[PDB]
Amino acid sequence: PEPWFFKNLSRKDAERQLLAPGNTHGSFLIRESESTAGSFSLSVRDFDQNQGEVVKHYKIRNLDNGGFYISPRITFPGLHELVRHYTNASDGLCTRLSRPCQT
Amino acid sequence: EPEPWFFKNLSRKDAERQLLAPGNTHGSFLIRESESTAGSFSLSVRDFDQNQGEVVKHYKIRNLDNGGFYISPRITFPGLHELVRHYTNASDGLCTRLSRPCQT
Repeated sequence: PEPWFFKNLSRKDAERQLLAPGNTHGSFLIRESESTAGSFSLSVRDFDQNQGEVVKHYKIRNLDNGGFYISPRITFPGLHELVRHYTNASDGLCTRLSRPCQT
Repeated sequence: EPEPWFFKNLSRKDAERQLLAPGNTHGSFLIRESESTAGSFSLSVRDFDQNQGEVVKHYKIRNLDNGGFYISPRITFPGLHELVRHYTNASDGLCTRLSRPCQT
């Protein structure tokens, strides 16, 4: 039910995908960790200097009550709330989440 | 001392890491030799595979006994430079044409 969720994607694949045409900085995705079902990671397209398109990755960590967080400073009931929060504020992220990875 | 496009101690894996790092665009490239077989070269070029996304294609550079190289049996060159020259100017069957060497 979410356009930015991929799951059966690898770190290297998140980038092959994210760095590909149709994506811009702010482009992002959340995926299922292959060795830890139920734990997730957020990957986002970022562009830096004397370099350019760079894909940044953040571990979404699981709470003991269900829930997630990248930064202990704020938690979210679900991935949905995490994505709503980050699109509306970078809040420690290389940048604000813009559109989902183009498939 | 090799040319800017040629990388000395480079594996396929490390070659890939180089090209996928920031700075490189499609057509960005490098030629490298085989770590376990002397005189065998390969071309690695940053590009994009529909149904995969951004990838590094690897082309096998074959040898003409007694002088010469070729990736395609339809086109041979007397030197590796003429190979890199041709492909910079004419994609000629590769993903696209070689542009700038892999910046590290």
